[PDB]
Amino acid sequence: DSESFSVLNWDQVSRLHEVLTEVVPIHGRGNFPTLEITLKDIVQTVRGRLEEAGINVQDVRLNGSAAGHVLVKDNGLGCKDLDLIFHVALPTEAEFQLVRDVVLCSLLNFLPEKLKISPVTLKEAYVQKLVKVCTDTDRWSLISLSNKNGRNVELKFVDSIRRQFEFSVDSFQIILDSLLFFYDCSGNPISEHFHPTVIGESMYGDFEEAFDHLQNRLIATKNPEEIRGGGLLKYSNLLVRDFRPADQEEIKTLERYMCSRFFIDFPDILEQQRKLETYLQNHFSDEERSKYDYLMILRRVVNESTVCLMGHERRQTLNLISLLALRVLAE
Ligand SMILES: [Cl-]
Repeated sequence: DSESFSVLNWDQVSRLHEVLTEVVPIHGRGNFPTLEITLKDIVQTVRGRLEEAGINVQDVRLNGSAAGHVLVKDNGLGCKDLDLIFHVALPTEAEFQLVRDVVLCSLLNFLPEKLKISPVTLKEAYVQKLVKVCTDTDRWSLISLSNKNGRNVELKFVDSIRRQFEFSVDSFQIILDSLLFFYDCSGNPISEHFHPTVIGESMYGDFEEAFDHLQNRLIATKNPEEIRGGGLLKYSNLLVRDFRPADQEEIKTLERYMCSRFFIDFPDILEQQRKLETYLQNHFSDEERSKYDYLMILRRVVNESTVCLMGHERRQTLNLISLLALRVLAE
């Protein structure tokens, strides 16, 4: 109900406007130039061309750390990743290809003025990753832009997705539809005296409770059973950023559960290595000290919250953590 929603104030709406209008460079591989895009322009292009092609855009939302930064300035979670969500129905395969073609066309809008241009070519030049699932329980397409700039622009087109786990401070989404309608129809720039009503939502459950957690830098969750192997990595990211567990005397039980879930999802040691290496690159680029501190946090949780039955997995994972941290110190 309304307990998960909240109305943004001018301070939050203003920072939302800066995030959507910030010029973000998108690195181009090869002879391709860097695209200077804004979240506002790419949303308007994608949503316009989607609805023009028969795909109704139910709503557009800002997700991730950016949504947290709009609610609380400099909360400690950073502002690298710009995550966008497009609630669109994807019944058949043709809708999935249409979503890709519209995104690649949106990149063509920012391409300045000799190169060969095509959908296959634009994907190679600017799309960092493109994952796609198409089952009865999950139907969503994700397109990420090149992150050699340092920032991660993710375009997530969700039809239906079973709820993913995140802590309170990472569960904020900002519905942009009222502000996008304002961008198209306003004759004056957005101001304190004239600005639309922007709504934020916490997928955690209670906005005020989650908002208080972000204001006091607290680690909390109400659905621990939905935690999978990645939960240990999200929890360690909050710890390295000076977020304290909001419920002491309970974190020991939660840390043990997160280590067990980590080992169940990643039994192979070579699988844990590739998961950490890609995690250290997509979260702590140009932050070698943060790479070391994150691994040392991860070592402390694994060393103190792994049961006696899994001593093999504990020693094996602790050794991998040390060798990854040693390679950071070796450079
Ligand atoms: Cl998880």
